[PDB]
Amino acid sequence: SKGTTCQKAIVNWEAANPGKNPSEAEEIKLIFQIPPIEKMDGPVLNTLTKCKKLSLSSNSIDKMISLNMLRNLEILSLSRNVIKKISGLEDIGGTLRQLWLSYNFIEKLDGLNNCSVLQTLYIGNNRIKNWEELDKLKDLPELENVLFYGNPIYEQVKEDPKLIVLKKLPTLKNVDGYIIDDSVLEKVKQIA
Amino acid sequence: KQCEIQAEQISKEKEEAERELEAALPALRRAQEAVDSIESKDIVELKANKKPLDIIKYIMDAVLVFFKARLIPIQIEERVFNKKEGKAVLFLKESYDESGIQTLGDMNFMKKLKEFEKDSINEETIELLEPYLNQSEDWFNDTFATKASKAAAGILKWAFAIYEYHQKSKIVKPKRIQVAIAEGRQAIALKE
Repeated sequence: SKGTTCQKAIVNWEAANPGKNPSEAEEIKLIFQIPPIEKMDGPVLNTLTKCKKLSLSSNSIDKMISLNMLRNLEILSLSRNVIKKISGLEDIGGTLRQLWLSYNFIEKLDGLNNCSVLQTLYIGNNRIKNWEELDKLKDLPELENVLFYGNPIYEQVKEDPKLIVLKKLPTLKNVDGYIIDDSVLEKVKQIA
Repeated sequence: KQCEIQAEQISKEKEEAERELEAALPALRRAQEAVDSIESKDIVELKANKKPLDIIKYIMDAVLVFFKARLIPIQIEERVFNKKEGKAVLFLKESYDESGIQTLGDMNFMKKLKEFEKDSINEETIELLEPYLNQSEDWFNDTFATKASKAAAGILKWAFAIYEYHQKSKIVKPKRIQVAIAEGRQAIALKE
């Protein structure tokens, strides 16, 4: 609402980093801008050519747009935004390894399947209420690390989330900051 | 004679990586110890506080970050809070509304703090905490903490101590893995 321009924020961001190149940086820390970075402009972001990590955390981001013109993006982290739908991630889908998106308002996991090479998906204290989304998430062949503590589903579950998580997805190695255990797998076998 | 020179060179890389490992353990110990030495002493003086000030509330947030529970987002219910005598005006996400009323009344408050998972990467939280690290020197300085209250300072020593420990554990794993790999290459070169 005329709060933070991506160019205005990038201007301070590039000046604060004091880096000669506006698209040389692997880690483009645009986090916690003030007033907060509302909606991200794709033409501006396109610049970031060498950026492996793009931290736009803790701002007032409502939508995810302009995956296009992103080459080497490995760890996209848009946590504590106001984001509702995981969409417009087809052009980063080739590279994207980790989608850190905690404390959003992500109710549905519809559009996460485009992420083919996604290794680590942290979406904690989100709005995921049914395990229906987990079946859609199961398409991910390389998904190792998940974080689903604080979601509205794990509240209604009425059992150990660590155990109930591991049993839900066989692919997942780490679930809510745990490691794949022999005792946990046996407990998952006793549950199912 | 070739395999000897190889074993020596790698055995030098062992010693460097051991010293890095040795520097981090102390630095981890130093921090976690202060957290564990506080005990319920400060936790009791918070439970007594009941209606705390807008300075010590932020100090609870830094702790609430590590719990990963009901954390408030966005520039909503936020304003500006005066520091000491100097009429300074700053922009911050502001305390929880009702996250503390639920954290407080939980008797396990002590149990939740006293125990933390080791080798916790917490990239989700450190991204959310990044805003508070650049501002660290303004509010979260010890000399502004102890002034707000003695407990507060311990909790701001509590919150920071974990941030240090985490950073040390995040220097341990990589520089100790590169050690453990090198160590393996030397052992093979010695056998050869």
